[PDB]
Amino acid sequence: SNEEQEFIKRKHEATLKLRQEFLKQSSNPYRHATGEGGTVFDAGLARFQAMRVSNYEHFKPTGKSFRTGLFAVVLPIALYAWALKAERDGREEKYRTGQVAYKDRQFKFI
Amino acid sequence: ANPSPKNWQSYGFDYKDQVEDRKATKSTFFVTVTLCLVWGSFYWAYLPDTQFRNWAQREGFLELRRRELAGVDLVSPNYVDPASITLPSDEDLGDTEIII
Amino acid sequence: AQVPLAIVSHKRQVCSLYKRALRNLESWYDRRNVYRYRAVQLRARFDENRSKDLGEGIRLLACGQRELFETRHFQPRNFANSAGGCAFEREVIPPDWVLDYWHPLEKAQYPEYFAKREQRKKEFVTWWEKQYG
Amino acid sequence: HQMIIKPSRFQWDKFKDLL
Amino acid sequence: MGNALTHYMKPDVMPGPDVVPTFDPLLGFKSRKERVMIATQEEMESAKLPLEFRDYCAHLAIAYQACRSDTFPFVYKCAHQKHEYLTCEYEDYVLRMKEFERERRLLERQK
Amino acid sequence: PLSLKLINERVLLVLKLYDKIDPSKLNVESHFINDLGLDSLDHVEVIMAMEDEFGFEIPDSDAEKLLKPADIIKYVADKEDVYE
Amino acid sequence: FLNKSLFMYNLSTFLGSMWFMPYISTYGMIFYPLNYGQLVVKSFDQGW
Amino acid sequence: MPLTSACFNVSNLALCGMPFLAGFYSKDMILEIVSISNVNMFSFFLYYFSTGLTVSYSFRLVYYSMTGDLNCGSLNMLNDESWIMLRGMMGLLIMS
Amino acid sequence: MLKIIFFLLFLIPFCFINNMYWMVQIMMFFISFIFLLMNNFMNYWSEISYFLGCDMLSYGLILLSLWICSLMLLASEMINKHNNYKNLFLLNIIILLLLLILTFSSMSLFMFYLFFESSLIPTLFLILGWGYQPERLQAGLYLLFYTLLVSLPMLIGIFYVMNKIGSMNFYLMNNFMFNYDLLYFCLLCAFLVKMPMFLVHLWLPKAHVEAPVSGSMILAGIMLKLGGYGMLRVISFLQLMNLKYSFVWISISLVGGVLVSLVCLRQTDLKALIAYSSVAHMGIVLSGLLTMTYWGLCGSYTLMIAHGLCSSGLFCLANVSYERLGSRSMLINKGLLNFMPSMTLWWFLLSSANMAAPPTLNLLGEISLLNSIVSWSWISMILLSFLSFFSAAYTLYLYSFSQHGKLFSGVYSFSSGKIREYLLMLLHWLPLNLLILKSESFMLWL
Amino acid sequence: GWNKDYKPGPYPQTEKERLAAAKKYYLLPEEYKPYADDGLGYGDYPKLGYGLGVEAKDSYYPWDYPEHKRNQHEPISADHDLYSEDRWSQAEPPRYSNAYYFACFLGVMSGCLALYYWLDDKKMYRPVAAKQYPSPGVKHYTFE
Amino acid sequence: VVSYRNGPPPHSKATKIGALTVGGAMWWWVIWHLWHEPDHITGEFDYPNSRKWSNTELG
Amino acid sequence: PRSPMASFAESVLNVIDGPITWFRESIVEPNQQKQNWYHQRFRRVPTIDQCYTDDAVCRFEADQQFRRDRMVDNEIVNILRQRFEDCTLYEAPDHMVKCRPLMDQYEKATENWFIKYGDLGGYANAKTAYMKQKHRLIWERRHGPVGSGM
Amino acid sequence: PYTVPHASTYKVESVPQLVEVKEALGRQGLKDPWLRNEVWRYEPKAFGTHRSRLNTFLFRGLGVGFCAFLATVAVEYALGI
Amino acid sequence: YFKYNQNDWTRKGGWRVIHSRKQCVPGDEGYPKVSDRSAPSDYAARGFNESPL
Ligand SMILES: CCCCCCCCCCCCCCCCCC(=O)OC[C@H](COP(=O)(O)OCCN)OC(=O)CCCCCCCCCCCCCCCCC
Repeated sequence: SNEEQEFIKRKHEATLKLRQEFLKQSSNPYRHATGEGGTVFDAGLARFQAMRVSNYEHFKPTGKSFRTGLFAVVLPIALYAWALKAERDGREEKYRTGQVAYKDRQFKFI
Repeated sequence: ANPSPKNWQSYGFDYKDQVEDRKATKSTFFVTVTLCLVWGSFYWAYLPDTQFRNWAQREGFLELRRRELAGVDLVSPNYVDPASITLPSDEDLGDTEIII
Repeated sequence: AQVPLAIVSHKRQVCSLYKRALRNLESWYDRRNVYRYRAVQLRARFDENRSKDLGEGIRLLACGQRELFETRHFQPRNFANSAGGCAFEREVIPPDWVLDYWHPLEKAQYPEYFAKREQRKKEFVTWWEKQYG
Repeated sequence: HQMIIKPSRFQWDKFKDLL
Repeated sequence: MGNALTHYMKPDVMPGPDVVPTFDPLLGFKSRKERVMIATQEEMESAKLPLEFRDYCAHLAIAYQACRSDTFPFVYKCAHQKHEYLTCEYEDYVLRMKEFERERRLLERQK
Repeated sequence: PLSLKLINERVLLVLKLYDKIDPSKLNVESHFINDLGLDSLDHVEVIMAMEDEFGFEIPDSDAEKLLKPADIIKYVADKEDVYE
Repeated sequence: FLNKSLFMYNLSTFLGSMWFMPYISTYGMIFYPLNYGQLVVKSFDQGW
Repeated sequence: MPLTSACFNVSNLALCGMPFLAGFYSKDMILEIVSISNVNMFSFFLYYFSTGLTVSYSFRLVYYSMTGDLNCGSLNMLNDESWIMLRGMMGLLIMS
Repeated sequence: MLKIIFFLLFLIPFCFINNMYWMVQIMMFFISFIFLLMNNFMNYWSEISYFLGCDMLSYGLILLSLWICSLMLLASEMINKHNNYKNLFLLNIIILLLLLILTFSSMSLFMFYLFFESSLIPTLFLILGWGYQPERLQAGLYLLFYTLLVSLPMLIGIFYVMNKIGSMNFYLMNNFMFNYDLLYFCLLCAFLVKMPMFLVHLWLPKAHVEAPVSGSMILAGIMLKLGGYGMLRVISFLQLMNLKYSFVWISISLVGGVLVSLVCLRQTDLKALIAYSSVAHMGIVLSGLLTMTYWGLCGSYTLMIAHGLCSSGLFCLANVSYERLGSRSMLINKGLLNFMPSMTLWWFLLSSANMAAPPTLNLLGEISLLNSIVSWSWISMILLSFLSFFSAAYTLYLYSFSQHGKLFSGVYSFSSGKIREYLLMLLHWLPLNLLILKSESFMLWL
Repeated sequence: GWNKDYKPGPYPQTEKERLAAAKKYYLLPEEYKPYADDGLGYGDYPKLGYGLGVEAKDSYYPWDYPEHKRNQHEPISADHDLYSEDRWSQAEPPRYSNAYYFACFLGVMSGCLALYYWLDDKKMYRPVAAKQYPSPGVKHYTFE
Repeated sequence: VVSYRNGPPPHSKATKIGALTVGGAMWWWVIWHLWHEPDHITGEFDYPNSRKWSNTELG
Repeated sequence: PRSPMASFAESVLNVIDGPITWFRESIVEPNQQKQNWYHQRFRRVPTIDQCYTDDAVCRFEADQQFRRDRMVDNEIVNILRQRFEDCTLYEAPDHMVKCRPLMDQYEKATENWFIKYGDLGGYANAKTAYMKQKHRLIWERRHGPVGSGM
Repeated sequence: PYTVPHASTYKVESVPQLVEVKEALGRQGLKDPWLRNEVWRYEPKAFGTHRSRLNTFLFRGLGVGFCAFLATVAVEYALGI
Repeated sequence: YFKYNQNDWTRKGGWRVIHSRKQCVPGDEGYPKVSDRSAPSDYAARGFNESPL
């Protein structure tokens, strides 16, 4: 397609302008000679930083988000708490009833 | 080849004059290394029995010397004597949760 | 400073397929004479096939790409010093401005080199003012 | 003998000697 | 395959692995002699012999330990004596290689 | 340790070991298509010959940007960092 | 000669790539923890 | 590489079990103890067939490197004058 | 005791004298040496002076407070190079250290509460005053409103305990035992927020990032341990009810440790990743606290002591790359082995201390904590292995990506490493290996 | 020059907002493609290449940053950690599917466990009896 | 050293002497243990046939 | 002296043993003053049952002797375990027969330790073990020994 | 690349292993231009052959080992026997 | 340190050395030999049998 080559050529011209800006700013002798450390000002790094920090402003309580928050966090917490409570109750009724001997009980801390 | 004495590289403590760097560097290395790490560790090496762990080992050796001579118990299972403790009767307790 | 352009011609595509096919053939056949015999066989396979049209060439180029993906070696042979090799970029050279952060007593060990560096700094700042200033 | 581009190690050695 | 495979095919003909003598030891009417130990228990446990090596001839192993400690670390100087201890084990193995085999014969005569 | 004369000798030796290139017509400034009769796949064979000779990998854009043996000398001397 | 590694290519890939075991450790079963760490961030750490 | 090839020779035949070397003294004392003890059919298959695999890859490791046609580049840096390296190789060679 | 308190009270006028920044940390290390000398403590309260006394838990926590504040004055030389308000900074640090000493050497629950909630105002002042971010207002408000919202009903619980018992002392309140749900929730949930949970953490990664280096030291070094000290003082009289309701918090803390350990693999900030790293280890501390064993309590005290040093030492390491590379982003921080090779020793020595390490006190705290949690239930062996594997899956990522690889292109020239920074990260790691020697000190507070 | 200045904004409902967001992220309008309108999905941030990781990108291209393989002012992908060069990336696309690899491995494992544990009680043995150990109660005999 | 389309530079006497010395050491060890202990490769002890023993002694 | 290795080890042991014995008997043993240090003996304060509920003086003293008795009984179990470890090292092949009375004594020690201090928790007062003993003796009275209870 | 040679040195007909490939390609009706680039790779003087390399590698010190074994046997019979 | 100031029964923090029984072969003095220690108090004494208390 002839529309693809014009798009690639325009992207290459924009990339060439940004590359010339990077070669101008990266080897700056005055900015190196100030002595204060830092980086060349990249817009995409700041966009990535604010993308990673700020995410509540694009959040809405939809069904997909509720399904993700249920199956990712609350359901393993609920299943793990149910398993721990069931195992501890099953061991505790055997401990309180008296079905286990004194010298035959695990974890005596001895 | 012969560097100037006025072109001095600072340490981390002060960036205005060379006199405050050396005094603060030597004094900060004095109050941390040869006081808090060497003299303090020498003090903590020869610290006395604050916890009674050495006394516990000596008393355990003497008790195991004297308990097996009597031969009643190497470790006593009961906190008090079973004849001294006055247990409540079954009619006295009623429906109380006995825990074991 | 010619930055490469992302558009790839059909002749460039079939040249890249020919290069990758002979690299896979070199990976499969380790002996040089057997690799040379199979390379001449593959060159004859390409040379009997270069007289077709453009759409048939595009479709058979896609078929050749699928075939080369099918016959790709699990451990392809690559040059060690180039990118993607076994020992690419084993050492990382820091930029020279850390040499400007040495101690002056440490700078006294190479005084001719540091004097030449200080001479070259003025040439670099005039070159940067000429280029981007 | 090519000169390797190394960072300054004077402060670490002075820290080791002071310690 | 082999000795395991026949144990899958004819289990009543071929005896199992490391089988004890099931029948009477005096059934063959040899009136065979009794193995008598030379070294007793206290000098067996004095020499720190392991429990897997306290065989019917541990005195040869004790003498091998003595000759190994006599010329240590160059313990090859009485190396043939090691073979002497080894052939005692071989003799024991020969007894074991009979103790299985006649048992199969004793399991064949009843079959 | 290399030199420009040595690398030039490498390039003319590899290009004169090619039987589809006449050594009488071969030159450092000779163009690979207009001056010499080579196919589009023949230049790829020359590029992988230089890859196997000089021991690196030449990309496809740098494969199509080389049209003279002197260009190959300038490309090799830039990669392996020799100018004297 | 017949290339016995080019023939039976599926068997020689399994025996050649060390029983497919670097793929199982690396690029396999690592997307499932790494993406699931992002779902905690996007849904529960910042959203819910 | 005469001396490096000799070291590589001694160590491969030690690995394969060239009689009365270290690898033979360990491997025969492992493998014949198996034949007098209770071993599975599959476990006895995995011992000896993998020993044949071991000699098969170790002699293939010879053939591509030594006693074969060179396939490297036109410029090679083959030399055998790194004598501190080969002194360490002599110490480990006589110990092996 | 009163010697340390009056020492800091008479060290208060050092701030108002000009060019007196470096003498205060000298006298702070001197009083840390004096506090190393006064070590005649056993499990009961000793050096009883009015309402102030000290036992072994209080001794270790005051010594950690003094060491963290003494290194906190050593780390903040950026306050001294600029003309930022050194007198106010020194006064806030001395006042905050005095409040921490007063809330750890408190004989009673109420003075512990009073200086405990007095301590959050200098932390507020450091966060909103000396930070370098526009979101310092989001940092301090989250911290203050989280802790205040869950700590106000704890005061109602504290006076309900006073009205039922009569006394405020820890020993006389150890005798009694309560069977109420809401008293348990009041006296627990404030500490359950003050140490990081999974659900209630939010103030932590949004208050560590936007603070200064000194806010990071005081938050991850001693103010995640106020809640641990509070639970170690409160759990003794709420055993029956916490045995009813502890499976919820232990399960939430263990799954949250696994999940936050999965969060740190998707973190692009050095200072945020250590902020979430404080959540995972204190999750193990919280899971071992509620089992009420001897080993759980001792290993919890050992891991809080060994975590307040290592997390603060990691937060000093992220500061000395933020001062030079100009940002806390993990993409920028790449290949610092070729920039600062001598720092890479302290990066790996303090990142290994965050996981299980051979000579550190963190392993002796982690071993004695996993003992109690595996003893608590066998189902926890599935998720303790996942948590302790993911801990070094993420903790090696921060050292690996910051200290290895190709260099970040387009970085301007910065200064080299300094002897003060090497001394600062020396004193964050040599206490971690010199305290396994005489470890019966820093473990057996019972 | 802070996080409040450069940040993702609201979702581009209209086309002019999409053009302004494309020009904001130094991306041509055709390349720009926002996320979905779901709860998890980001607003106004571009959706970059999720096909294969950084190792798939060309290492022979002259990059402004050779590390991360990106130019200056190029928008970083949102899952840049997951699609980094370190984790879960391949230089070439894989030969097979994801399930074939695991299927062959657990097939070989299931066959080997089955064939071993079927033959666990068919171990071979030499023509040898039990090892006789001396006991004070039980005596043994020789063959001579 | 570097070599082009040819062999290496010729080896020193020490490398050749060392190669023949370590080859002689290995083969001297092999043939010496072959001569002094030939029984280790084969069965060190004899393996008599279990079907060779008479049934008239025990049976 | 019966082996070259034994003679070499004897020579190395003599060269090692010589100068340190010279340094002890020549330098360390002179100039050392004679002093007496004593093992601390504690009187038995009355326990948690022989005092009232309103008194906190008795609770501190009985708690302190309960902690001291806990540390002593822990050292009893530790020394009884170290006896079994020394039996295992000293009787290296024959550890099966000789170490059995020591292992039975150690197992009885572990059982009695779990009778007294078992399941008390991290906060084990002197009154908590006494109430555990009260409930244990009541359960032994009405339900028999624990392990076959109803 | 010191003292590089000319293309007139390398000849296809000198080596058997490349003229076999040339004869097979002539039987198939094809020609190859890169045979002269690999003439140096098979040299009987600089690199030897397959049979000489195996005798060099497997039996490097067999004669010296056999001579030392005869010396050990001769000194063993004078003392041990 | 390890032969004149090793760990005894009055101190916990020292290096507590435990030795195994040496193997006795003939040619040594006293080849008919049993274990010298048989009492439970002789095992792991750490110098308790020479205590002045
Ligand atoms: C338990 C179930 C496990 C299932 C796992 C999956 C299946 C495993 C199958 C095992 C058996 C494999 C048999 C061969 C199949 C593959 C053949 C193949 O691809 O061969 C290629 C290659 C030779 O090809 P060639 O062109 O000559 O070499 C150049 C490029 N390779 O070949 C080679 O390079 C080497 C091939 C070796 C094949 C034979 C193996 C060694 C046999 C002899 C030594 C062992 C003898 C043991 C005797 C006693 C046994 C008790």
